[PDB]
Amino acid sequence: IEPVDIEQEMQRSYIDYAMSVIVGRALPEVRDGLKPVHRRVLYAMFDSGFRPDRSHAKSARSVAETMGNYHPHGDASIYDSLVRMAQPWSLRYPLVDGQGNFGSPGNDPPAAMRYTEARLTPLAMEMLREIDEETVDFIPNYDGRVQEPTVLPSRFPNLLANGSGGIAVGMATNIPPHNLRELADAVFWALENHDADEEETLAAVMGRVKGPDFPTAGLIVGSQGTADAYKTGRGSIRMRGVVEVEEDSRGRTSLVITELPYQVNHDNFITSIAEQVRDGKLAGISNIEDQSSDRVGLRIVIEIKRDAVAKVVINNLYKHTQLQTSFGANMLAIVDGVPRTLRLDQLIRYYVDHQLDVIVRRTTYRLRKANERAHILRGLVKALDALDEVIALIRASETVDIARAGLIELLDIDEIQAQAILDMQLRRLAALERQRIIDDLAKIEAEIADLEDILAKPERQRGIVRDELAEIVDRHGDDRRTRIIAI
Amino acid sequence: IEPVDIEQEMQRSYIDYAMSVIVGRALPEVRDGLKPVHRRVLYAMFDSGFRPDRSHAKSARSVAETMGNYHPHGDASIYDSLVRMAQPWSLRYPLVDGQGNFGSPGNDPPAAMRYTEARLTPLAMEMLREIDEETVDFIPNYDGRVQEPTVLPSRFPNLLANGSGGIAVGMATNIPPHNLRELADAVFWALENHDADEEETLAAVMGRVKGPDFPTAGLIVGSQGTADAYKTGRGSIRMRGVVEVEEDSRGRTSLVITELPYQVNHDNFITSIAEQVRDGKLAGISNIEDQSSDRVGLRIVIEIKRDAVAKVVINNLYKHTQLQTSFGANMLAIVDGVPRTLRLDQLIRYYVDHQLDVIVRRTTYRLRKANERAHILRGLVKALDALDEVIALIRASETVDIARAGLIELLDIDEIQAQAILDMQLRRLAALERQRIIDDLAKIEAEIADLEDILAKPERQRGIVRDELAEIVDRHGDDRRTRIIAI
Amino acid sequence: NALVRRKSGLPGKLADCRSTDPRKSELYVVEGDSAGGSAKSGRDSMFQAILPLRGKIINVEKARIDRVLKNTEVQAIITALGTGIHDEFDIGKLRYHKIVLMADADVDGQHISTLLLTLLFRFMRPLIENGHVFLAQPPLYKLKWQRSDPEFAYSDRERDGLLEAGLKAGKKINKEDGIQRYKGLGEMDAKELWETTMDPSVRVLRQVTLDDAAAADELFSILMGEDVDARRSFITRNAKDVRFLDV
Amino acid sequence: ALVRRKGLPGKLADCRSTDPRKSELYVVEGDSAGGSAKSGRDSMFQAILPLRGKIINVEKARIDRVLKNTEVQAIITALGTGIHDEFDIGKLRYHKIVLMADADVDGQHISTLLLTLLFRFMRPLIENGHVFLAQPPLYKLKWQRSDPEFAYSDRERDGLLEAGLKAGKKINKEDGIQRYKGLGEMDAKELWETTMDPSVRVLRQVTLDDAAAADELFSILMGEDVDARRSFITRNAKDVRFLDV
DNA sequence: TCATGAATGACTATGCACGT
DNA sequence: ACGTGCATAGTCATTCATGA
Ligand SMILES: COc1c(N2CCN[C@@H](C)C2)c(F)cc2c(=O)c(C(=O)O)cn(C3CC3)c12
Ligand SMILES: COc1c(N2CCN[C@@H](C)C2)c(F)cc2c(=O)c(C(=O)O)cn(C3CC3)c12
Ligand SMILES: [Mg+2]
Ligand SMILES: [Mg+2]
Ligand SMILES: [Mg+2]
Ligand SMILES: [Mg+2]
Repeated sequence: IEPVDIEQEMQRSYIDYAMSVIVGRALPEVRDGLKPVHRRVLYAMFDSGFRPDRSHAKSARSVAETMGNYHPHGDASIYDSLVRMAQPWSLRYPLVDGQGNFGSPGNDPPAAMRYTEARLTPLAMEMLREIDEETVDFIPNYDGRVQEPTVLPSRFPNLLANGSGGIAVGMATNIPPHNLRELADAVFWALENHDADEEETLAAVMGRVKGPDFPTAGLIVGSQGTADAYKTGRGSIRMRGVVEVEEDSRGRTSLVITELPYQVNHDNFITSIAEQVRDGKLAGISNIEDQSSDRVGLRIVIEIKRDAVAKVVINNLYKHTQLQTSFGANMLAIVDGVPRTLRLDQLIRYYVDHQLDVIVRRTTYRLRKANERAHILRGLVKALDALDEVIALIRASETVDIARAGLIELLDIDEIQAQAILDMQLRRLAALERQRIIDDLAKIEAEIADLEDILAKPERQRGIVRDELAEIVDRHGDDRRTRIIAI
Repeated sequence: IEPVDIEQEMQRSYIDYAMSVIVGRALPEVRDGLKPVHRRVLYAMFDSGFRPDRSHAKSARSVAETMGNYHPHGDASIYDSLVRMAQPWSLRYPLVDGQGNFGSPGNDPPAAMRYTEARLTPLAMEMLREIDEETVDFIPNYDGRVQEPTVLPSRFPNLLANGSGGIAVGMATNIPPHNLRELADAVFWALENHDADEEETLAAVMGRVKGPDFPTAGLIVGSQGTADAYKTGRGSIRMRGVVEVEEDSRGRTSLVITELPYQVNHDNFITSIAEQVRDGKLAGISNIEDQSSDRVGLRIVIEIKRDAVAKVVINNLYKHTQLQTSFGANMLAIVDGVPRTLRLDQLIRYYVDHQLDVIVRRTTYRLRKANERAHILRGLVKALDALDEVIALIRASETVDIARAGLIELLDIDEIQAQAILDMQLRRLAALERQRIIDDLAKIEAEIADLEDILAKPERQRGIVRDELAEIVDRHGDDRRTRIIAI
Repeated sequence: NALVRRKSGLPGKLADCRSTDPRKSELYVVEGDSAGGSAKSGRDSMFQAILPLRGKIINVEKARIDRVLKNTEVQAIITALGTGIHDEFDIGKLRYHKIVLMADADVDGQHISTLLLTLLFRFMRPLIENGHVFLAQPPLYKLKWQRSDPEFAYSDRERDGLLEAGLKAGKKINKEDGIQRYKGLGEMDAKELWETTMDPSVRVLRQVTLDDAAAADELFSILMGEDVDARRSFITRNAKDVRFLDV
Repeated sequence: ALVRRKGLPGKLADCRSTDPRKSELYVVEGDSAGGSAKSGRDSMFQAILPLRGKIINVEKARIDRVLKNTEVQAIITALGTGIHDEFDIGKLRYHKIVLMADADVDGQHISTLLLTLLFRFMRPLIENGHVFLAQPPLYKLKWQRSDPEFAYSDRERDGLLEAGLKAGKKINKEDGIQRYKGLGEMDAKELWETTMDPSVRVLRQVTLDDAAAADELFSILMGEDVDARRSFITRNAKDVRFLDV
């Protein structure tokens, strides 16, 4: 039996846990803004074909596929993570298209795994765009049976768009969501002004990213906290819901709350008001009625007493309830396997860097593949030019190997090309098909020239990111929800 | 608002429930002895490739696949059914190869879905043997997206081998498990004596199927209950565990129980004795100690007092505990969509009928496919004899449609055959490759004649069932576990 | 007559309505937590209350009364309806003049219906006699036209009809997404439940009628009673002709 | 000698031997693993106490709240000893307390939480060497013809693989080397032959050298002061690999 | 003290028929 | 009254950091 000192054991074990949680659980990768469970769920669904071009698959199948191949953990919490990515009040840009009961902004829990179906959303398809073209590093999974992606292509700035919240060890993150169109402008500027220093870039990006854009709409009051978050990586952003005073016919004024700040539970909010009126600490309130429905959305009516001023009661609500509540921004993300607090210019730049990497890698892959097919096509054209001879040779061969070896000698060909000639069907010996082979060679050589040009010119590479991203924003971009007002 | 009478509603609704439960939930199909959940789990795993020729897949994947395609119910109870099919103390011949904690004969529950892995067993592979050769009717699943089997080929008498227990509406089933080798003899006799009437057949089969063979070993006392079950479809079979008296150095005696009757919970058994001794019901017992382990199996030690007779205490245990307990046999199974209580000869005969059906259908499928291959091969041979003309024709054709249409006219060939010529690779134009087409045609035509011969001879059909089954029994058959003794 | 609704002495599972008038109030008795959750969201909280029932309801025909009253789900129903049971039944205290039973269209939903109807007929019969008991008919299909509004069907026939009509009208459906098939209330979201089972202008309700009380008493006892033989012979006798009850 | 249950935790699968000197308590992570352990154990000398979920941090949590924790009560009750000043090693019901957790990080974390409980409430158990750590297997080599071998590290896996191939043995490339991702994946037999069979199990005895140094380390890592913990990790995680070099 | 969100599932109650 | 097996998931307690 081996002896071990408690200090050695404690230090090693706790550090090992802290580091894995930090790097591989709680905190987002800066490039795609994803935690491991997110990335693995999305890739599982992707690989399984659970895409928008097909009907929703049972969500159990997505969980089981994630669990069985990539994520060595429990089915319950994985389903929780999948569900959350499908809720429009949780994600500013949902990555999962859920079908069924996925819960509500209140205390209504999601339906169990058995009852729900799910597939990837079109934007999530942009997270995974061309992942099969060697655009990102893959590593073996938890048992080496299969490969999984270290990061997704993420063809839109997902970290900033959907934000992230995570409790790790020794640190935690809290990045708010943002409006995709605003982020795009920031990226477009970063691409155009690729040489600009950090000071200029921070100024430019802050001008275009006006502030967080929460899926729950609501209000942002003030600008200091937003500025702090972008300049420091830390900042307190004041949020508010929307209140509309209505005057009855009997002279009964009531407050109608139609929006709440980000991550405020509707039922807990109503309960909080009720309990503070039970306990009389919100006098002036006469009656609380939840007139919410699936058709009018959030609608909490707060009738106030006649000897009460509406503005006084609203301020009392701001003070003593989450009708006004602050978002504690802490822009923490994993950069190259290291946790880092980032300025807004750093977040954009690191994302742009990732996009350029993706495009260069994609281009390299396409260029390699283009060369291979061109290589084979060159073989075919040689066969067509001497078609009479090709056939006669193959005929006299005792095996296919004698036939091949001859083709090498006849047309001065590789083993790969000769094999391709051998695999050729009689179908392609028709006139238009022979011509199609010719034109195909011409096409690829043209594509190869394009591809080579891209790799040699950073200008085009940046242009590709811009144009492709722009296309995505035009199709999937939406209006701002959170309104920004001054003090 | 439409009015509906309570009597109409009650009758219609309850009958609908009773009938589907009877035919489509609780009771086994006579041909494969499977309930819908069993059949759908096994086919899901089969179709998923979770076979013994590959490593165990996570059991969550089997559950999710069953849920998503075939069994529109909860993951929990589906996992329970899968787990049961993997327990050696539940099934006489397990259909699922489980990896991990699948529970115990006691109150130790199986591990959760996340922890366990599973695949099909070799015998389960015989349940599904050649299911892809139109050997069984398929129907659309619960949403018509995919097909599922109505019944499995079941190339061994699974109903009798593994038995079945089920609570339906208005009725219930309780078929005990049996020894595969004994069942095989019964089938072999049924095949040889295919004209024997029910009276003779029952006598023969009862002579070969000596009685149920439980996975938990133990004892069967008497022969009447067994005889009743086989002649009536109802019978009470007295079971016993095995007790071995041990003496001590002091000279104290102790009873060692190493086996219990079928479906007796080990922990409940121990608790029952404990609760009866301390209560003052089974005097003569001094001490109860469970010396069981994974290495010695069941081992319950019952130390008895000095003024106590071993057999007296053993008889008292037989009387007041499940050390002796009866199996209430009720041979209920679904026959052609109808619940029926069956004699043993009926169970064998209905199974043999199913096997003959499978073999004839398989033969039919192979015969059809053989003809198709022969049909195309004949087309190719025609092309080779006029190969110079065929190639010249395709070359001189502006399109492939012109080439095809020409081939039909040139060689007097079908469009399917002509399409095959077009799809032919230049590889197949080599000398030896031309020869293989010829020989393959000769090869297939021999196979077609064999297949036609099988269909024309019921003798061969029966012989195939015999030979194929014999091979299975030689490979997967085992010794009898439950010992049969007289009064 | 008016009664207080719970807002921050009634079942915890009950999502009560706001209207204090039983004449205008409705109680949706729903199968399953999921469906009950969706109903709670898609309902009109003004006039519609939701009481989700979990699992198969206890058979009051077989179980003794003391055991039935100890059952949490039965207690929830009795408490929510406000009326007593048996001799202590007082229709004046009925908290909802519409008691809609909503179960899955599948076979197990039918079973839960018979168990609820057995509870109602044995403990609170006047609710049936006075037409306060209804059955919601859930949708079976949702046709998702490419350009047009989606249509719901409550039978295979209606599906075929709406499919034929739409196609004839020049509308088109995808062969992938296409026609969604509901296998239970739990698969539906809030909107879908509203637009097929809870919207009073579109919902398909059936009012439970009681003609022959003595005949009903006998049928209930045969189907739901302790006598297995009687039930077995009844099913084998009448299942053959279940299709032809309304021909 | 002390009575075994046949006034203790319901989750406890006690041993049969009434001698604490001969008895062992396996504190196991998870119901599944605990279930398999209960079956694969030697019921004569080995008892099983499955713990469910992350153990409460006694360094952070208030004392009264810790005593309300069901899992902590189970440990304190099963060990028989009191806590703090009311600690009496004479009532120790098992002279071997084996902590058995998954080889993964969450198992490591649960270890630190248990060791924190033990060091703060029942320190003499550590000082007198009654606390041990079971090292679970990571790999199971499934040779085609030969008996299966277990490995407790990537290195040992490579070694046993190399040795076997050199010896003429062969493995399937499908089934091949089974990798354990937790105790919950193992059956009774596997647990016995790797963590509970006393002739093959790999236990580590927790020793306590500098009590004052340990006291500080526990407070830094497990205490409420985040900053101290944050700076400690950033300071020492860089060199965690080289602690035993 | 509470919310956040990924991490570490056993227990609870009915139907249904039948035999001790 | 209990076992059987296929059907009809929410609740319960911790780690961890941060701000009310
Ligand atoms: C909520 O209802 C259930 C209950 N209970 C919980 C306590 N109240 C009783 C009425 C129902 C249960 F104790 C087990 C299950 C299950 O085991 C289960 C399963 O999927 O296996 C499903 N359900 C619910 C109704 C479908 C169950
Ligand atoms: C048994 O431990 C758990 C508990 N509880 C149950 C009551 N005692 C506490 C100690 C743990 C829980 F309240 C939720 C979960 C879960 O939600 C859960 C999951 O997978 O989502 C897993 N586990 C167990 C330890 C892994 C949970
Ligand atoms: Mg959980
Ligand atoms: Mg269950
Ligand atoms: Mg249902
Ligand atoms: Mg683990």
